[PDB]
Amino acid sequence: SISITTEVMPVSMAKTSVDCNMYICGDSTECANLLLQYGSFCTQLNRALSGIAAEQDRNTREVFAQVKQMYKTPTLKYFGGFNFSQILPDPLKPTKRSFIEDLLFNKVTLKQYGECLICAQKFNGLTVLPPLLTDDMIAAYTAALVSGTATAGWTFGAGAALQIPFAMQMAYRFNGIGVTQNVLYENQKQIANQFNKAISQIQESLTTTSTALGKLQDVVNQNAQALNTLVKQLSSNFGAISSVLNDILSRLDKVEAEVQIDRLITGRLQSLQTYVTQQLIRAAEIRASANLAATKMSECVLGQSKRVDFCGKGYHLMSFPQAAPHGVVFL
Amino acid sequence: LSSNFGAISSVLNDILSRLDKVEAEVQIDRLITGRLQSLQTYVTQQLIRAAEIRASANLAATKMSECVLGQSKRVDFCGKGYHLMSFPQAAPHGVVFLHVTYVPSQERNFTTAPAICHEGKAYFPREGVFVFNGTSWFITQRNFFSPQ
Amino acid sequence: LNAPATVCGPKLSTDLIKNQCVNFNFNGLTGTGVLTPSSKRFQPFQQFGRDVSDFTDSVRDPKTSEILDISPCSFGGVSVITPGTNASSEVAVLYQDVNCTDVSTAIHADQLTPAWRIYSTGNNVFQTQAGCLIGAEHVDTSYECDIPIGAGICASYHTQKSIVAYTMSLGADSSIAYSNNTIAIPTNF
Amino acid sequence: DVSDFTDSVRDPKTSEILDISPCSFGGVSVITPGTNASSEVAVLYQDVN
Amino acid sequence: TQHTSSMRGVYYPDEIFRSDTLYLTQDLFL
Amino acid sequence: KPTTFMLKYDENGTITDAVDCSQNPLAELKCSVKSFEIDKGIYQTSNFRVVPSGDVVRFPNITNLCPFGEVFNATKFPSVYAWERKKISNCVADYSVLYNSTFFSTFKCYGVSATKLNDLCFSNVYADSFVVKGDDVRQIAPGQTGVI
Amino acid sequence: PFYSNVTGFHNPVIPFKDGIYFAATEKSNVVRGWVFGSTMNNKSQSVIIINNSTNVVIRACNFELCDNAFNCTFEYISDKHLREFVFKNKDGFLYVYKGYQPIDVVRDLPSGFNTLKPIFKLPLGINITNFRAILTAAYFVGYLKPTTFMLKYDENGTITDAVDCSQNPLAELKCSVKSFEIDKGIYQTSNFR
Ligand SMILES: *[C@@H]1O[C@H](CO)[C@@H](O)[C@H](O)[C@H]1NC(C)=O
Ligand SMILES: *[C@@H]1O[C@H](CO)[C@@H](O)[C@H](O)[C@H]1NC(C)=O
Ligand SMILES: *[C@@H]1O[C@H](CO)[C@@H](O)[C@H](O)[C@H]1NC(C)=O
Ligand SMILES: *[C@@H]1O[C@H](CO)[C@@H](O)[C@H](O)[C@H]1NC(C)=O
Ligand SMILES: *[C@@H]1O[C@H](CO)[C@@H](O)[C@H](O)[C@H]1NC(C)=O
Ligand SMILES: *[C@@H]1O[C@H](CO)[C@@H](O)[C@H](O)[C@H]1NC(C)=O
Ligand SMILES: *[C@@H]1O[C@H](CO)[C@@H](O)[C@H](O)[C@H]1NC(C)=O
Ligand SMILES: *[C@@H]1O[C@H](CO)[C@@H](O)[C@H](O)[C@H]1NC(C)=O
Ligand SMILES: *[C@@H]1O[C@H](CO)[C@@H](O)[C@H](O)[C@H]1NC(C)=O
Ligand SMILES: *[C@@H]1O[C@H](CO)[C@@H](O)[C@H](O)[C@H]1NC(C)=O
Repeated sequence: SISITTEVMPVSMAKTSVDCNMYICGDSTECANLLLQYGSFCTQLNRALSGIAAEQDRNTREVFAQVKQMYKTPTLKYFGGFNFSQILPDPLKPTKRSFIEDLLFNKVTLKQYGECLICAQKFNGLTVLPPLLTDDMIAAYTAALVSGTATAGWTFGAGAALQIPFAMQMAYRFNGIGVTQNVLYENQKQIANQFNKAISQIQESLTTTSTALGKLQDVVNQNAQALNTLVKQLSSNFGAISSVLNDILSRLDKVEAEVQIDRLITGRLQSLQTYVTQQLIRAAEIRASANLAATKMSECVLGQSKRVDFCGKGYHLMSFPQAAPHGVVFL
Repeated sequence: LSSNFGAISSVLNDILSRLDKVEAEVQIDRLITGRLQSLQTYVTQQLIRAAEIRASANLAATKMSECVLGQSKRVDFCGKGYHLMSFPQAAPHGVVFLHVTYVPSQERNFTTAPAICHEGKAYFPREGVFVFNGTSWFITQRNFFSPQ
Repeated sequence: LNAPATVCGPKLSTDLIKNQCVNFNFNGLTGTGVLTPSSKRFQPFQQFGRDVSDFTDSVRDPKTSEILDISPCSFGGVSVITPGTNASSEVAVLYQDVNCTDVSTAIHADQLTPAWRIYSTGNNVFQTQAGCLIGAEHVDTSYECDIPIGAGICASYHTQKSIVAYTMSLGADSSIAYSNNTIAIPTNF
Repeated sequence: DVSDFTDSVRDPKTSEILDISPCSFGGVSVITPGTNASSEVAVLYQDVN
Repeated sequence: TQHTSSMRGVYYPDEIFRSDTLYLTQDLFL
Repeated sequence: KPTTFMLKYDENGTITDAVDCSQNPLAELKCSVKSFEIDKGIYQTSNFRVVPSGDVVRFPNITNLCPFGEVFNATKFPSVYAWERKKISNCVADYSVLYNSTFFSTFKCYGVSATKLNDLCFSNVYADSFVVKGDDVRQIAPGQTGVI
Repeated sequence: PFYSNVTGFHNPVIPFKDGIYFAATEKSNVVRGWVFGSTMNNKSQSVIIINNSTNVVIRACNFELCDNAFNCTFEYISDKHLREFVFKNKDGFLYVYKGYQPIDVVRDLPSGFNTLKPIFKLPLGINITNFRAILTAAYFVGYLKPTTFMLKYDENGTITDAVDCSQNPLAELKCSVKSFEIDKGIYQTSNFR
């Protein structure tokens, strides 16, 4: 039997930026004077968040930019009996993503962040930065990879792409696992039927509601809980008479307000240092998954691997990439 | 070391000279707290960097075992192309691998067939493909053009 | 101030200024921001509206009983894009995640906090999704990109050379045909 | 210095220039075979003449 | 009339002797 | 004018060059990275704000002068066991005659500084009036214990 | 608290422990005002809230009560169905909250959700420990307790729904993770002593 299975991997996570003076002090000049006594804390936090944000782009690039040359999608999507129309983009459709990609993008369901979508801003000073490679530029890479695998096979991994018919690719890949060529060639129509049927099963398994993308939603949910804690800590008291700087500045004299401002500054610097530390710890967890996804893309999409259980369960024949929100899906 | 951290001075000699002892303890304790936190931050960020250097060192050890002491069949592990061997060179705080690889070139286009039938029976190739020079059929290997 | 205000001292009321970054004092509630008309509806016992972080985002005008939304004045980060000191002393500036029509007029009115004595906004002002880009000339062609700004936009120093900003190209295009009885075989290495 | 510590001082009486250096400090490490083996140890004074 | 003062009027800020540094200072300058 | 400079010191201690950080974006970059040469790339330099352009003050339509005369200068105050609360509303209260004058021995304010009382705007004011023995004035404070 | 026991009357001296939720239902207006006091005699101060057919009048004096006012301090005059009131006393202030709802049955309290808006904050500094309803056709009394609620505000400024955080383990879980829908799993809510 021919079995088609799914692996779901996270590659990147959401970039973010924090204005240190706007989060801690806001528009106050008196608060900005007292923040200078604590040293160069804001430059370090901005530098760390900038480093994580610049790391995410490298995480995406090392996975998806595996092709030097871009191949146009072939106008015929029926190669030797195998139906490739559900993993290649449609020739007549406004969107450039394929069918399974369109299912996956609606599978993961992605306020008060302050990002430009109309540029809007919030009082707390937090912002979410946009990625360098958009969704169309990632779908172009995966379309090039799927077109190259169908047309040239394994050859474009190690040099210039060499054309070969798809039935001969399958005969070579059958030779890879120890079975002879005459097993494929005598039974070609049955194997084509099983391939098409397994693709159709994958489609309905995605169409039915599922938790199969529970690894990519958890990347969404962990960022959201990280920021809501940071925002809610603006309402804490930290020992002062009130948790709002404007009322402390408005109802009290300067010498009496120095102490109450110091309490808030001391609390908010800790609430921001904790967030930056935890983001540094979490980015190292994202990086391991991105490196493993790059290894899978090299060794299983552009080749055939002999390592046991590295790519599915069974004896590996082929593999296809698909783009999902913040990650990749291998078939 | 230059920051006040809300005390009156960075240097402790001026703090000890200018005030009485009981007030001096209160003024020194804030500098002590600030410098403790400035040192704990450094230790934590160094731990997070040491994790990354350990990951790179483990990958370098794997590449030394598989690329240098043997021939590797994994695609793009030991460079682009087909791996033949590799050579290590030392560097300050690192290593440099010179991978030597085989790159095919100067492709030609041929007509190909799955099998040929001689007398009521089908013949499949043991290794390689069938090609057509234009005059007669031949059998070749896939990576080099040597007709047989 | 749980009820409408009744007892307070001598201060002279002024006309309200809308869609402009001002310091405001509403019934002893002081802030800095811009004020816009609001679609929110207040029940009569409420006088102001509050966010999650205990910020006040709406206020009721004591005289005319008109509900006003408060928004912060523009802020963000400033990045500088350079080809290199050896190449040229020309630079471009990115103002992160703000409207270009705000910064472009705030520079002209001399109301921006990084104050540069010798600085010209110039003819080239471009609106990106990353922010407002000043000093870079947009070009229609696409290249592989050197300095990544974002959302598919990159800048580089290209030809009298100048800084140009363009959309990056993913790779050099190539087409190989699919024929069901045709193979390609290398002849050298 | 580059770290804004005092490294050189001019003598007020003679107008002679002289360098201040910190007198030696560092770590002390103890090298032992094990209590069950022997009670002799060696001492390493780190980064000092 | 009016002229321009290009890269003129810098002085020694304090009593300190420093060598081989890039030192940032804030003081009254031209 | 007060500006920020960065000064270059050679081996003999003489100033040879300097940059002014407020002149250009490039000079601000050179001051931020502390060098006279810059590589190619994009460097995050600073943060920007937009300064305000106006002022807005909005207080309600209140015109009556506030009766602080009747509360303080009155013929009869009740005894401490039965005190009286009087409500003050719809008035403009100057508040300066309380702390400018030398009439009051103790003027102790909790939660509000007296100097800022003239700016804030309130809903209602309640005045509680009574007469106590001279040492019982100290017990009029939050969280304090006594017979009174 | 949610699903608490309320006592129904179809004129006893009901105690006033921390506050009361008083719900009166009537086809024709029968329940007119209340009296609040400590000892309900001439010995201590007492306040009466009552409306005659034109006015609502509140007076706090030493009254003679049985079913001559002296030393008066506070006076105020201002110018089916289900009427809901909340009375609570703290820091010498009496807070009154009022809401109205149209129903059909008189015998029983109907189930539903209804929010109450502020009306009066009276500055009268007396202990209130008892009260008696004043009559000229049923009223129900329940007692308030210190609890934590979660309130949902819609896109307007109205409280559509709420959860009591001490009714059930599930309600405590909802208050702990800040939602009304809970996925499958095991969640650590609190600690026990
Ligand atoms: C390939 O699959 C598509 C989608 O299921 C289908 O519409 C099309 O008819 C198939 N092509 C064939 C059967 O040749
Ligand atoms: C910039 O401001 C103008 C005028 O208010 C507005 O029409 C436009 O949509 C704004 N653009 C962005 C990106 O905010
Ligand atoms: C195969 O033949 C076609 C048609 O003559 C030609 O265009 C193509 O270049 C050939 N393939 C290669 C790899 O040269
Ligand atoms: C193909 O190779 C055979 C054997 O060398 C030769 O006889 C024949 O002429 C070749 N074809 C062409 C077109 O040269
Ligand atoms: C307050 O006075 C101004 C000035 O005439 C008037 O326009 C406004 O309607 C008044 N508002 C109220 C509530 O009386
Ligand atoms: C392969 O290339 C080398 C050097 O470019 C050349 O000497 C040799 O003749 C080539 N082989 C063929 C078959 O053309
Ligand atoms: C420092 O002074 C010595 C002594 O004259 C001179 O030789 C040297 O060139 C000076 N240093 C520089 C950088 O000019
Ligand atoms: C009704 O609830 C109260 C709450 O304290 C309780 O005391 C009483 O026993 C309950 N009555 C019945 C019949 O369960
Ligand atoms: C209601 O009572 C008030 C208070 O005594 C009185 O002034 C008013 O006339 C009364 N209205 C009636 C009896 O209709
Ligand atoms: C808010 O009020 C408007 C005005 O009647 C109403 O149309 C809308 O439905 C309300 N919002 C909700 C969530 O019911």
